[PDB]
Amino acid sequence: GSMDCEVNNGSSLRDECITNLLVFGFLQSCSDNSFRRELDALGHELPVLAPQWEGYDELQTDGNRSSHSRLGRIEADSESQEDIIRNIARHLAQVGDSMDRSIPPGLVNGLALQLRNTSRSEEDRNRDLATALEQLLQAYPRDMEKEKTMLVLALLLAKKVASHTPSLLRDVFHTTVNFINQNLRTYVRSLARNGMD
Repeated sequence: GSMDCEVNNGSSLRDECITNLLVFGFLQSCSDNSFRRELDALGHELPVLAPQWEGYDELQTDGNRSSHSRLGRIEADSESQEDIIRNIARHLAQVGDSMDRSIPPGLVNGLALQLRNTSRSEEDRNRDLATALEQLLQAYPRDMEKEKTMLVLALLLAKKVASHTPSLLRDVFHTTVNFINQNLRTYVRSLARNGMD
């Protein structure tokens, strides 16, 4: 019985390309334009190992070729998963921004002060949100799952600072994509599924 006789092949969930995507879009609308080139540089070092890249051939891939006549009439196709998760993030992330414009009593700042943490961020941040999370959650009954409330918050925290401090993007990007990948990974997939929550 069972399937453990030499044959060890079935499936493997290895599509992080989405997690990173989310944060992009998320942090993309976080402050709208006037800070694009910045994000463009982010993805310039935010790749994904993945099972492979393009070992098949060594030539080109014959892309679209020539200019790109989109006229913004191609972003409303919501056909390719990538196109969906993208439009979904910028959307939910859009609403959150409008409601964020009115940052509460000096909040983002601190988050930016906690995230900032020079190069400690990745670490200082991780233990920052993770600690700040369980902290606020420490009063909020769990039992079910912290993912949602935990991420919804912590996640928002990061993307938040980004708004106040657009010089921590990268740091923020991972903020929502890291703390999760640690264990709540499967959650981010939701970040897109719902756009925000």
